[PDB]
Amino acid sequence: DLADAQAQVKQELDAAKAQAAQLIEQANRRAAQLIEEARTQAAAEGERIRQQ
Amino acid sequence: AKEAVDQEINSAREELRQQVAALAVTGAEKILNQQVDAEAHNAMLSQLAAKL
Repeated sequence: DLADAQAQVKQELDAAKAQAAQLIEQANRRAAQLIEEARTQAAAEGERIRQQ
Repeated sequence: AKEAVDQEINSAREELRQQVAALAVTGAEKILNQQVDAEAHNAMLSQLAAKL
């Protein structure tokens, strides 16, 4: 009876693992627009090159 | 950025013409003022009467 109850714990562990996945998804998805903004500024740098 | 550059180029290109024309008309004003031809007065009024 105890072993049967024990399998259920594994499902919870799997759920936690799946939850981490969202952490990583958000974290590295952030990096995309981080790059976007930074070299958007780099486009602004080409811009004031053009202004010079 | 490039379009802004072009617009500035065009702005200067047109602007210069304005002061050029102002100088030209000031010269024309001077020339007409030195012109003292009432003969031209008679000629031009006769010309208009003909156009009339």
